[PDB]
Amino acid sequence: LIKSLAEKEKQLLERLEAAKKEAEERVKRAEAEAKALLE
Amino acid sequence: SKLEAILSQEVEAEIQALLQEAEAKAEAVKREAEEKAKALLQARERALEAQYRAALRRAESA
Amino acid sequence: TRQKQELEEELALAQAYLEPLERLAALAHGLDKSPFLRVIPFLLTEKELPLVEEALRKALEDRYLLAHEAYAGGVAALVVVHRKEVDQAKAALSRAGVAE
Repeated sequence: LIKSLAEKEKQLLERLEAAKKEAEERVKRAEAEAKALLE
Repeated sequence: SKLEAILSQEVEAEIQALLQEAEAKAEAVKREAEEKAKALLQARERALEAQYRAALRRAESA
Repeated sequence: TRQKQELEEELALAQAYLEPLERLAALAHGLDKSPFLRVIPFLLTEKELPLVEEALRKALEDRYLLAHEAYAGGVAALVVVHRKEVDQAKAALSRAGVAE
């Protein structure tokens, strides 16, 4: 109940971490694309 | 908590929209950088053909 | 004299809510500063928990984690649902009679 706020907001924040690393992969791969274009 | 699970569906909605926006912005990047490779390729080609035309005209007139 | 008056009032206010804050903090092991749900605390009277649980039924129904654990001088009714809906529910519970 309050333990539930612990034990499931932890996996909300896990989902935040997944979304953040996904955004990181999108950014760096798009810039690698542009680098291949200019080369 | 049920409203914590509703907070989780709001977070998953944000994850869905954030991956959509991530692919949207990366798509715009790869798009505009390719089309600027395009039109720039073409400018290079017409310039170096025009320079060889200058070679043509000027050497033949000389 | 100022230090004595300040330390005496501080020790009085500390002894007034020492064990209640500790029990509420032990109950606060799952939302300390979580940015999704507020923590309506109410160190209230004896177990008239259904009178505020009517307003909790007016709140998030299968939710609003709300119980009163210990420190039997006052039932520390802790409720937690959200931020804004919990503000509205705290207004409704204070209309039913509640204090933070």
